[PDB]
Amino acid sequence: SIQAEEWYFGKITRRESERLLLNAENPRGTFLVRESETTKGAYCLSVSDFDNAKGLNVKHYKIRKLDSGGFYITSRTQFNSLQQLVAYYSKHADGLCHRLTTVCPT
Ligand SMILES: N#Cc1ccc2cccc(OP(=O)(O)O)c2n1
Repeated sequence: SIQAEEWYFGKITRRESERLLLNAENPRGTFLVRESETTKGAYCLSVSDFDNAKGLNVKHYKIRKLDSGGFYITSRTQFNSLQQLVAYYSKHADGLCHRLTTVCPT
């Protein structure tokens, strides 16, 4: 169960995920998974990034879950679980601003 996962912050807003992630000490790829504020049955993967242009900033990717069972940010790349998705994205940047590195501190 994802609710048991330490990177699962459940019902928090986008602003709040940005408040937690916009901390000077978070390295690129700090992340958390939360509920989508407006897309039901979707989660949101909030991820911190950093570059000399934008400085420290956050990106939000919608995680869809099919009734067919798979989870995904892009339908081309599916997984049997949220946990597997997270693990995959901890190893590949793909279309993300950065590979998942560290669970957003509280
Ligand atoms: N599409 C879209 C879309 C566009 C703007 C959004 C603003 C706040 C929260 C949202 O949902 P989320 O970040 O997924 O919690 C949004 N979703």
